[PDB]
Amino acid sequence: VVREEDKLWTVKYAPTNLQQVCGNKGSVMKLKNWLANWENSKKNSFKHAGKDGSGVFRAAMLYGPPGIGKTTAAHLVAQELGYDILEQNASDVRSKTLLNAGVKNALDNMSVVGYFKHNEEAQNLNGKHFVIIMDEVDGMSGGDRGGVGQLAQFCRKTSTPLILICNERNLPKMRPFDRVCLDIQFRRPDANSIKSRLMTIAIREKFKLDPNVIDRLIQTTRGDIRQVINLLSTISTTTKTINHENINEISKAWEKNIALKPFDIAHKMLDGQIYSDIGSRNFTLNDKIALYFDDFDFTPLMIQENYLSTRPSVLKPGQSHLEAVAEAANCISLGDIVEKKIRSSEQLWSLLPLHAVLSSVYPASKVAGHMAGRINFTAWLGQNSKSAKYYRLLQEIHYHTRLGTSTDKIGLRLDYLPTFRKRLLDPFLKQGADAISSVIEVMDDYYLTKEDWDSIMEFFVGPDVTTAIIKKIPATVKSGFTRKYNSMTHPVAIYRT
Amino acid sequence: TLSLQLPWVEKYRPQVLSDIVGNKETIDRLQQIAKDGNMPHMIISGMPGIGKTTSVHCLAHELLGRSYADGVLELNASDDRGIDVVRNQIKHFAQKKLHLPPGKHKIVILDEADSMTAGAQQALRRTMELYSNSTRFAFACNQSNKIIEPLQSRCAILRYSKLSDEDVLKRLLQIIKLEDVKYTNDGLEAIIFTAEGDMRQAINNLQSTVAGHGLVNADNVFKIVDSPHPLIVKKMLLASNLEDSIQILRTDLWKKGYSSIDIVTTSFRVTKNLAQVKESVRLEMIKEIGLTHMRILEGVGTYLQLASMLAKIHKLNN
Amino acid sequence: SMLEAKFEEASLFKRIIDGFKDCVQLVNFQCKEDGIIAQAVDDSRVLLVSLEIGVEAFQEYRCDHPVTLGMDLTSLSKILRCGNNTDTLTLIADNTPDSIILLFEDTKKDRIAEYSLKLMDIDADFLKIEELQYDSTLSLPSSEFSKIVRDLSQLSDSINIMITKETIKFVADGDIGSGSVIIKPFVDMEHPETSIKLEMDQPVDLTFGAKYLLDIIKGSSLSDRVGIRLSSEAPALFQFDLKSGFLQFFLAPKFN
Amino acid sequence: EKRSKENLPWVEKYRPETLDEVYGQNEVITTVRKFVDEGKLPHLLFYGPPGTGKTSTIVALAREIYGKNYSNMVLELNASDDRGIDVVRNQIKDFASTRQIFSKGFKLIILDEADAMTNAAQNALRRVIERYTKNTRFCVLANYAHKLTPALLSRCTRFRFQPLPQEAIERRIANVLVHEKLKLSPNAEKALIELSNGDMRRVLNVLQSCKATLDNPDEDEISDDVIYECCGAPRPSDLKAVLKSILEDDWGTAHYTLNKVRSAKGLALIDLIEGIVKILEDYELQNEETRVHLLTKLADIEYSISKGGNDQIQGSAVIGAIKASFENET
DNA sequence: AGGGGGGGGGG
DNA sequence: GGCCCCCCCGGC
DNA sequence: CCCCCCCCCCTTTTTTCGGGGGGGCC
Ligand SMILES: Nc1ncnc2c1ncn2[C@@H]1O[C@H](COP(=O)(O)OP(=O)(O)OP(O)(O)=S)[C@@H](O)[C@H]1O
Ligand SMILES: Nc1ncnc2c1ncn2[C@@H]1O[C@H](COP(=O)(O)OP(=O)(O)OP(O)(O)=S)[C@@H](O)[C@H]1O
Ligand SMILES: Nc1ncnc2c1ncn2[C@@H]1O[C@H](COP(=O)(O)OP(=O)(O)OP(O)(O)=S)[C@@H](O)[C@H]1O
Ligand SMILES: [Mg+2]
Ligand SMILES: [Mg+2]
Ligand SMILES: [Mg+2]
Repeated sequence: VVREEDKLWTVKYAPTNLQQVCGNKGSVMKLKNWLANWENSKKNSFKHAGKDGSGVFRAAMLYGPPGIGKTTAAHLVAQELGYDILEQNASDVRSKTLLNAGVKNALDNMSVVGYFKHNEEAQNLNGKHFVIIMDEVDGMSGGDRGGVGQLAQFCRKTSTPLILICNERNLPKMRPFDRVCLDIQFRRPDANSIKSRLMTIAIREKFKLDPNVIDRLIQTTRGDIRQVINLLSTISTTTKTINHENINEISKAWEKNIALKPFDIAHKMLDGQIYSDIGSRNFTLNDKIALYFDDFDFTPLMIQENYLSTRPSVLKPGQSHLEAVAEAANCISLGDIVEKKIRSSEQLWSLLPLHAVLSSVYPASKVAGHMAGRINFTAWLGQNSKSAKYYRLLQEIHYHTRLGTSTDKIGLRLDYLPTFRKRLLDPFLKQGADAISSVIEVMDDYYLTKEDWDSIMEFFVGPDVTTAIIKKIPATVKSGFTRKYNSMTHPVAIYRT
Repeated sequence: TLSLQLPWVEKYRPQVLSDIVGNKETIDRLQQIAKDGNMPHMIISGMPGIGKTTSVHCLAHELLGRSYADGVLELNASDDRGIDVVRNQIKHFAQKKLHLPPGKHKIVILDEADSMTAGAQQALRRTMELYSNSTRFAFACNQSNKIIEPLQSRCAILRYSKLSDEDVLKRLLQIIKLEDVKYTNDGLEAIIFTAEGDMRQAINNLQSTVAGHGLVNADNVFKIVDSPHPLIVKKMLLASNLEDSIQILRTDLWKKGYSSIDIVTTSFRVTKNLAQVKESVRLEMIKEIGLTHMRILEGVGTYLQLASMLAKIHKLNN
Repeated sequence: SMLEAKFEEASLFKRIIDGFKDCVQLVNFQCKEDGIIAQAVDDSRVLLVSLEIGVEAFQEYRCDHPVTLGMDLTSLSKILRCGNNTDTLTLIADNTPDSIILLFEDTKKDRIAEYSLKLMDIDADFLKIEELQYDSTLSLPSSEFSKIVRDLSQLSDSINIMITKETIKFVADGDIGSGSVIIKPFVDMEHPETSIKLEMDQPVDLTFGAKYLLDIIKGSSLSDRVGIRLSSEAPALFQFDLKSGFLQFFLAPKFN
Repeated sequence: EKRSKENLPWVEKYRPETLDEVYGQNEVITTVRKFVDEGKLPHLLFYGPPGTGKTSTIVALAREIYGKNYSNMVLELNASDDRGIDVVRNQIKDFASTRQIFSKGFKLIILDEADAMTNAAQNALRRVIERYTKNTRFCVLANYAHKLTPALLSRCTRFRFQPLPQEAIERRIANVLVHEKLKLSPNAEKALIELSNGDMRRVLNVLQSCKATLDNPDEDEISDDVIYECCGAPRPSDLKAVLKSILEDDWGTAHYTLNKVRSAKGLALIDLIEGIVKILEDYELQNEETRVHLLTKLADIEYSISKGGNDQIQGSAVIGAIKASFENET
């Protein structure tokens, strides 16, 4: 019914069997082996893992860059094994409420279509068994509520094979799928794994395609077979020859733009080539600002973290590394002030471009060069979380001892805590278990608890660390102290905290 | 006095692909696809007012003939394009059974797709993939980076270039001949110079002139159309002496009604895109302009601040 | 217009449509000189709906050539809801049909309502349903079957039907106890409608989900007696007898 | 309003009702008159600073096009109203796609102060403008062009409202004097124009304050002294004396002169700095770095004053900055 | 930039 | 159909 | 089974109003 010359080249030349899939052979073999031994694992209750390690996972998580052939490979492996494909995609609502009334029934139930289609067939034991394919898991948005958790629970209480397909795996939303599926990673096909297919397509479509320029096309499409096929289809409409005379124009016109990751952004921005006289004409200031804007919530942190681990090559005659570092730090402080002004009540987001220069571009322009080591992710977030937790515990302690002390939390930390340590930790190290009564009396006088004790002893830094001292305390003393604390009533300062 | 006349932008909006000027290779490719059918999924990107919406509309009209009404689904930023809309209405249109000539397909035109949310774009993927034998997708956007990578992978790329002076000039002669407008060479040159490659602005200026003064000349065009202020800002920033820059700012910017915030923003952009100046000097000037912008945003939008910024920039470039 | 099928009352058509509207979303109708046939496959690929209506149900039926129509439950249900239940309902389809015409005719108030329903393109070919040698055959009234299904669905999410010698048991062991209902063949002369009949051949023990049974029993008001055919390993056939034609549900059993 | 128009402020009492009462925008007024006289009225973008008469001009244009009952035949939306994506999608689209009610005519939409609108609404308005152009026209009034998306700017014909020229302000002042039966000295007029900076609202407010200040307006003439007393602005003579003392006299006498001048009439330091800047802008300096230092230090002092602080220290800093900058002259 | 991992060639 | 609530961009 | 090029891919979360979208109660 459908004419053979009226279909997209991607569908017309789609692989018919797994043997025609180009690239990522190892992943294909692994997936085929996993799908060919699922029954044995089920009979073993997914307990006896095999040599390949695929005998314990009842679900598969396929991931890779777009346009590599994950969906096609999954569909072909499902078809060749005789299973019945049930596909759930991003165009179907996959919220928790809808999923609870949907695929749950099919996860542990035979297919009627398979029974009524393979009834006359023989040895097709897999024709009546469902295989679930969840395509574009990353495509779930606020429109799908609680889908990730439902899928994570599905991957462990599933009675039928399940295959998940996604484009981004490092995203935090994939955290629940960390250790519940067999991870299959697909790479960008090489220029030699698709040469024969592309030459065959060119011969069939009656347009000349010079082999010597093939690689650049992939370099232009960056591992996207679908994109290069579409490029060929579009160019062949009016241009019947693809040679070195016009390869540059099409490569420039069809260049794919993908936002760089924070690590890649930091690596590129801290390179001295782009800041040279010749590099600046290629990678301009606008290009650097766009690179910053690719991820404006992480770039300044990465720059501030990784600007001390470079070997600058753009140092001014007579300038030292330390002077450039100081200038970069001053610019970073100015950018921090600008950022604080940006996120104020006025919401001056129009200053974001300025923050690009004062936080990322300018400080990097003074220490640009070659990294002296591996790029490290910013550690400021963990430090901020730890400081917030410490401040919360300090506030709790201060308001627990407010009725007895005349000071603030800052004064409590800076002045009171050492004196308190002199009474709540020191006498355990001298009198052994005979200091329990005095410590309990102090706690009662200042309305302190055991959790408050742990929080207070955890604040100290420098040569007054208490972790080793606390650990070296005999276990009998600690047990006796706990028993004494739990064997009597204590006053409470704040009620219904 | 209440019978409005159709503006020349809509009156002379091209209806065939042969009336579109500029981007010759893409226009001939579109014409060939329309003649031979089999229109693939496409994404057309470019700056405003270059003929993307017109191009897609002409392509769809020529392809579908009389079936345009029942075979074209057009959605833009002025219509609801939420995730539910994509999941229900677009799916219904794609699954619709419409008898068409053998070489034609249903067309969905999502204009201004750069404003669509990520969820709708993600949901559209399998909708285009599964129903590619009956329905095809043509997106028109201003910024290509706002479209998710999978959609670009499934679609061809058509990046429209900037309209050359010759093409705009030729279209102007054609429209003037059609309207029988008395013109002079200098007036047309001024109109094209002020248009900066925007055909719509050129048509608007050409209508406003003649509609207000009759004959087209440099003076008539310039008394209603002002020279782009970015050029004046660049001239001020490149002045050899501080006195010249101050005079330019006072005469062409401050006394003409331009606001300080606009002036500082334009200076920021111009310094961002100044190739002749060294990158380090550009960064210092950007820092100074940002300081001035922060001062202005706090309330002190005075000519004194702009003069101080110009003086500091001159000191830096000395 | 080769296809013209007239129902004296739209109520019959509405009752036919809504009986399987809540289990499927896309349906395919084949219109032939012998009547109407229809097939529907649920999204989960577990429950299959078959339907046919003979020429007796139509006061007028003309079909020069066989045709096919792809329909969606939501739009058809909305269009039917627009019309009343006491007007003649005419379905009209022309050659190369991209849409169907629904005519609501009221001959007392002289009222004509024309609706156009756009057809859908469905690739799925019809599954060849072949007469199965069902081991167990049962025929019971619709009312108590619906009652038992609804009551047992509240205790478990999947119930087991066991057919043995003069015994039909509905085990509903789950979260709430293990309540079950056991019935035996019974014949009433005064009330032939309530006649449980058993054609025991071989023991049967098949587990079926609660949601599919709940959706299927929704058609209990449509018919009077429901016929349940079970086999050793095959989908249960729930036959709903019609005045002319019938409505069949195929339900695939759960594994083990 | 309440009672009569005499109770209204002069800024609102003298609001133009027709197009011929708008002064200082002859080119724009003539262009719009020609447009509305022959049916070719395109989409308008009135860009200009405050107090130029954009709102008055558009109101007069609407009145001329439609007549007395123009309020019921136009859709006026401003920053005071909620203008979101939903509003643009529903209300504006319905207004543009629907016929008139009271009388036959085209639909007019006035989006005053559109620079305070979100980017989503501006993006949505593009197709609304380009689809109903046959029967609807759009007018957008703005003070800052950077807040408008390029797509919106491309679809509108731009008209710039310049600061009011001297002659227009004189004519309006004469009309106001005739209406209010008031007399103004020529020097007072020159001072009013100098302090006006092209804003008619300032003219009207200062004139009303001066009239209220007079003991008896019937036979009293407003002079420059009255204007200075009402506005509290420094007199040119005081500015000249302060600058002379700073430039030639020593530290102690310059400080004494500045303090005496400020305390004589309670003058503010920022106005003195502004006047000194205006005076020195015309000085034929022989060196550039002197002007650079003057501008930078005076801008720093103005920024510091804007946030408050010690006034005496700020004045001493002004004196020291001027002296140091002029030291470079040699 | 540093380290881990997959696939073609040599052994 | 209407609140109420939660998550997410924000420059050119 | 063991070793050597050639390249690809991963090393990772906090944020001040105002507006928009999309889900859940009712
Ligand atoms: N290994 C491959 N060999 C040949 N063609 C391929 C290959 N991979 C993809 N294609 C072609 O691209 C078309 C679509 O491939 P897809 O399977 O949809 O890509 P994908 O990996 O699923 O990327 P996303 O996540 O759907 S954007 C196929 O019909 C093929 O024509
Ligand atoms: N290549 C062109 N040739 C002739 N006229 C053009 C051309 N491009 C634009 N115009 C004219 O300008 C008018 C508007 O063109 P548009 O199609 O709206 O530009 P656009 O690029 O689609 O604007 P955006 O990106 O949606 S804001 C047309 O009706 C034409 O009259
Ligand atoms: N050209 C003018 N001629 C006479 N009076 C004017 C003129 N312009 C402004 N005014 C006077 O100042 C008052 C306010 O004018 P407006 O129309 O509000 O200025 P505006 O440009 O709309 O202010 P913005 O840009 O919205 S802050 C008018 O009522 C007039 O009394
Ligand atoms: Mg795919
Ligand atoms: Mg457009
Ligand atoms: Mg106004």
